[PDB]
Amino acid sequence: DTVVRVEHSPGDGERGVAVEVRVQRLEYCDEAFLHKLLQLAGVRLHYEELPAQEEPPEPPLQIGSCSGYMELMVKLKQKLEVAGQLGSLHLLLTPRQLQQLQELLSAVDSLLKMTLGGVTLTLLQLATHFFTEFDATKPCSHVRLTGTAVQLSWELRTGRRTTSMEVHFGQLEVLECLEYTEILTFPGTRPCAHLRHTQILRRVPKSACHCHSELALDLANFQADVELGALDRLAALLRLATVPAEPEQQTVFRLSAPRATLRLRFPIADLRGQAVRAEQLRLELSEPQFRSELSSGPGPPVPTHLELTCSDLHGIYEDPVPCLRVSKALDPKSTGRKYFLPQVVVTVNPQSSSDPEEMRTFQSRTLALSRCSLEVILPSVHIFLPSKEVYESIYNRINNDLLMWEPADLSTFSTLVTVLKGRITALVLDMEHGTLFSVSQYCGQPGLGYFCLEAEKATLYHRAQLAPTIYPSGPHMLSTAVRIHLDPHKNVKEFLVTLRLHKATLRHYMALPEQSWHSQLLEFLDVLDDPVLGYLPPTVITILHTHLFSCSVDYRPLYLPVRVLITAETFTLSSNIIMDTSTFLLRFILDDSALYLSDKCEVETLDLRRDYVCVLDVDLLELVIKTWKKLSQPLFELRCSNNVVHVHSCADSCALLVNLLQYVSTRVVLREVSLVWHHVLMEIQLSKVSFQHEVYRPLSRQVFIVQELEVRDRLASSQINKFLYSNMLTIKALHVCCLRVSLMPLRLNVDQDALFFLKDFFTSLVAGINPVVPGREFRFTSEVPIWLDTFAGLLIGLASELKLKRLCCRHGLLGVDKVLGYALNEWLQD
Amino acid sequence: MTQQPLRGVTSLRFNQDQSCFCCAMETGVRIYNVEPLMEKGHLDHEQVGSMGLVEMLHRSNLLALVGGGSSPKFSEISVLIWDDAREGKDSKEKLVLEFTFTKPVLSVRMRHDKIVIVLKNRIYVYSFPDNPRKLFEFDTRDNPKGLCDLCPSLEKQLLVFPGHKCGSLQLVDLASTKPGTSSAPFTINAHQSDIACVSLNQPGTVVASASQKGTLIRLFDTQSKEKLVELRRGTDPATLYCINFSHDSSFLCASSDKGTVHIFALKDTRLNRRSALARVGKVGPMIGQYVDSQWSLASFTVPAESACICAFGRNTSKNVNSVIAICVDGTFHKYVFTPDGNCNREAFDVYLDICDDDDF
Repeated sequence: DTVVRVEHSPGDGERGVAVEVRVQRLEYCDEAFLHKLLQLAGVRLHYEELPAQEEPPEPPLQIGSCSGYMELMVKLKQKLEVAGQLGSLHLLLTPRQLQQLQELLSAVDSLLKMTLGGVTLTLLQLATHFFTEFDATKPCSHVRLTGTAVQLSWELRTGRRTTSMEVHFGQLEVLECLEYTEILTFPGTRPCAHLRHTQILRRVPKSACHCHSELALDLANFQADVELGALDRLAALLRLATVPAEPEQQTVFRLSAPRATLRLRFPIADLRGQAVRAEQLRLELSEPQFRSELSSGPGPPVPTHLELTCSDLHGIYEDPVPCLRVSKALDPKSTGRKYFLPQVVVTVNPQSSSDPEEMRTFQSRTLALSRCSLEVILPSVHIFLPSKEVYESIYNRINNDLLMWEPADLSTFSTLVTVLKGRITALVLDMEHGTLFSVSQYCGQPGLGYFCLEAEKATLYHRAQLAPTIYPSGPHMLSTAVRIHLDPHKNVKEFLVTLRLHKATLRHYMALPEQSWHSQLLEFLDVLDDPVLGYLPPTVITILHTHLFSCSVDYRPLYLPVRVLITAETFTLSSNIIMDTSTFLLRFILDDSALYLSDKCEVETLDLRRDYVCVLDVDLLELVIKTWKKLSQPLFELRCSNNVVHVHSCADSCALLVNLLQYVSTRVVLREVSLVWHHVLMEIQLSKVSFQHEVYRPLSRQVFIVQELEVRDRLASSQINKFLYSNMLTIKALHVCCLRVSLMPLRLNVDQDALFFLKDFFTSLVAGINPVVPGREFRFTSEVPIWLDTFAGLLIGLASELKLKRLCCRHGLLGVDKVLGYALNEWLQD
Repeated sequence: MTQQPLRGVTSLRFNQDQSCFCCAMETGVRIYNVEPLMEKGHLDHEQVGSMGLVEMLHRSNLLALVGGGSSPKFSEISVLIWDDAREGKDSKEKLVLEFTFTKPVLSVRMRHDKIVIVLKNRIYVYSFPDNPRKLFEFDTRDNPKGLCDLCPSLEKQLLVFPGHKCGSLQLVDLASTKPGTSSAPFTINAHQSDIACVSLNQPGTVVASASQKGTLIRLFDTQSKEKLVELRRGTDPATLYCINFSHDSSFLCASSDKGTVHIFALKDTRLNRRSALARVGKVGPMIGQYVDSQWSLASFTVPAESACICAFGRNTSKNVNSVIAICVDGTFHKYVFTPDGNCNREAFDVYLDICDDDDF
């Protein structure tokens, strides 16, 4: 006989649920291990007892009929362990507050249990009827905790019920609303899916329902989370109940394993193809990781962390193929035995809450303000799959799909990178101690940010083969601490690039043409391709303030240079004006450069000092060019307003320099030509030689216009004594073909050492400079009543005494016939 | 009202022997041979700017230049010496000397050994060309036309200018004057009104002068100071522009604002016309000065609105003499005249339209 001897009984009927242990649609055939074989099928959490006065007009849909036989009914009163044929029921009503409070009130011993089949719970916050049917066996809105072969051991240590539960299987949680866009966890075997301590809801652990649920699931096997549409669709469903559509606990969620297959996809949600960010990103078979720490209340007053660790995880990222394929970090650092590893940290702060030192502190302050985040510490990863492209793929993905991923959480965020060794695979990575930075909306105002970069590298290494191996020589290298203060209203790209290449050698011109430089400018050149949403590409405009401090250049290759050494100190290309335009003001304010020449023109050159004797040093050269491609309308007005050019030399030195130069449109300089101290010492000056070539005179006036051409000295004499060719000595004032002279009171005072000592200097020149080829009407006057004291022999013998030629329209010269025109007629005086 | 210079001509001067003339202009300087009429060279606006005065030293390469007109490169208070024979690529190399003053230069006069600079109330005399030093300085009455003449003779160093008394001349022998001493200028009471023109003959034996009335030209012996002759240009007042002697002192020419050049015989004064009243013998005590006046032998007409300088040409034959007039309107006029008083145009040209024949 089917003795029905059970019904609703006295119990703590919760606000949201009615405590009524009903055995419905079951033949309760009851026929200190006291067993009464029964059928408790039909226990129903119809619930809805609080709303609308029990909501009698609309009973809740969540209800269970035939929810497990539980026939065995093992053990009796005394650790009341029960071996059952019923797994559990599902309170489809809110599993955050109402169900938690009901459970806490009901619990208010160390009983165990052993269920059969792991009911498919569907707590959403007739699906709960499906959960009850699965208890009989035991697109979206399909949250399911169904261990097919339930190994649940309900520890249920009620002694404030400090409960516990260890299982050997796992659920499959498509967590979605109340396109396969939710997680698809498939942990299944005990280590393979070691589900542990799922719920507490007890005031003993925490003091929602004071869980303190340390669900520190420690599995060690595949447990593949095959698909994960978003991280954010995870914070909302955890803080709020749920706000998706068709489209005082401290949850410490720990997870450590050697192997757990996984997929990570970014969060790009409408509320706050697929998501743009990091297309096809997989941390495949990496360490389990993805350990979280959350809270029931929205807008967590305490911050939310999300850590990660991996030794050499083979995470195929953005896969074609990974841009970085292994953490590959064998980087011992400390005095003790250490093995550095990677990590991807996240630190979210509630919305509306409350350069070694400049770049660090600025982005530390930017990290103290969080509306999103991202962080990496890669010791020696530097990795890239054999199929990878830093030049192209990294640009196409990790720069476009980087910040346009709906950055907001409860868009002031931060970003850091840190590498002790780097490899830019395809090529001179040279990377040691480098970083990358990014900010958005500094201090809250859009348009303010701090982009930075640091490293310490070897300057120039070539590619396909062999490295150039430059930099054989406490600011760091490539300290590209650019500044951006763009305006959304203007909607234009502004850059304040405070570049600093300290003591580098930034040359890439390997072959005779700029071949490896061509490679560098075909790889590196890409101006922030930004087709992402919310950024229609702003028109590019650049304003550089670069500082190539101490960027020595001594290996500039050509057909046959001779170990050429040019030791610049400061190359301050402070282009305060926009470069990408017709006009470009470029104040090259250099500081005391120099030059040194090697042994012999044929490429091989050795000497005692490769930092050899000085040849042509400059005190300062403020070449403030304003190229119009001083109000000079003419195109390319290279007004190199140079300050001065000191030159020191010996006959061999300048001869070798001339061999080096031989073998290897207004231009108004007003530039002092030489305070030349030029073994011999013989001062020569040429002050304010305004060689404004092509200034006008109609075609290349090219006026020497030499304001002073005093040949200070020659021969062995270094002291100034007035030799000649305010003064305005336009010796070469030209046209299209003319010449002149300044009529100085005394021009040729030749009585010092040997007037033919410069002749033997010319002989030593032709001995050094092996090839010496040059061995309207002009009116090429000498135009000076010469106060004199072989022409040199007669000058020496005589040492007023001569007269000016006044060769009006003589045209005796023809570029090679100057001597012929000088030989016209005869003259002598005194 | 400064009359705008007709065709840009600011001043005209014959050289010391009347064989060349120089033309200062708004466009620079031009130099002409008189017979045949031919340009001998110019200085353009790019070399010298607009010019107020030019004086040539004889037939040499030496020019004295004073800036003036609408666009001068040089000051009106500076006399610049240009040497055209100097070879130089820059025009500045041909500028060999500068004399700077505290007031505008109104005239320059040169001879082989001296340069004379005339200001409104002062005349300076320097040695020239070699190592120029100030020899003399003379105070004058108001001399707003820079009136001065300097004897070109090697034998006589006579300077003449308006004296302190109205219508008087001061004459100074610069050879008899010790440098830095005032040899007292001797005074001739030539006229009763201000002097308008003054000229010396080539030997410096005779001085001619006219006043602002311009009816009479008076000649004086420079040694005795006696009045040699009184010539009558006309009944009516006229502004004289130029008076000059013939090379042999046989004749005198005079140009005026009447558009007429008058020619007088000085050696044979019987060739000069006399008033018909001089034939109606001495009827009464009051007509005496009109009866003794000598009228021009000959005269010819030039454009009346054009100021002109006049000089004698080279004697072409034993009895035919020529007179040239150079007018500020750019016109050249040559007339031949005979002792019977015939006067006929021999040539007429526009000397400003003479280009350098760069064709030969």
